[PDB]
Amino acid sequence: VARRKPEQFIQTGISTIDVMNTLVRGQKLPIFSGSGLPANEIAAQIARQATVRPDLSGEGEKEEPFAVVFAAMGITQRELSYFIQEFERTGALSRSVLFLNKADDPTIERILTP
Amino acid sequence: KLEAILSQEVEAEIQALLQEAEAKAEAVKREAEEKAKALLQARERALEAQYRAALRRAESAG
Repeated sequence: VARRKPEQFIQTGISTIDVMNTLVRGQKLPIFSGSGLPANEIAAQIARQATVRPDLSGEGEKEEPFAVVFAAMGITQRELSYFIQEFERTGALSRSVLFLNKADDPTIERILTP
Repeated sequence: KLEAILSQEVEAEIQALLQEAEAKAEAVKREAEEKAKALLQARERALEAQYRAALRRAESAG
C-alpha cells in the first residue's frame, strides 16, 4: 500500500535494457548467468555507468545524492580485487557500504549477510 | 596550316592532366587538414575526462 508505480528511468549504459525492459527505481531485474559463463565482467558495466537522467525523462534525481551499496556472498581471490578496482573507476568508496562475504569467511554467513 | 593541328592535340591533354593533378594536390591536402584537426579533437576530450575524474577522486579522498 505504501508503494506506487515508479516511472523515473536510469541510464545503465547498456542500450538493450533502457529500451526493452526499462530499468526504473524500486524494480528488480535479475541478470541470469550460467556456470562457465562470466558474471563479474557484465556486473561491473552496470556499476560505473549507473546514472539518472538529468531531464531526459522530464526530470532528474541528481539533485539528491545517488550512491550504491554492495554485498558479495561468496567470492574468490580474483573477484575480491576485481570489484574494488572498478569502484575506484566509479569514484565511489567514500559514499558506499560494502558487506563482502568471502568463501574463506564462514558458510553460514552466506545467508545471514543478505 | 598543318603545324597548327599538331599544337592542338597536345594543348588539351596538357591541361586535362594538369587540372587533374592540381585536384589530387588539393585533395590530399584537404584530408591532411581534416585529419590533424580530428587527432586534436580526440586529444581535447581526453584531457577533459582526466580532469573531471581527477577532481572527483580528490573530493572523495579528502
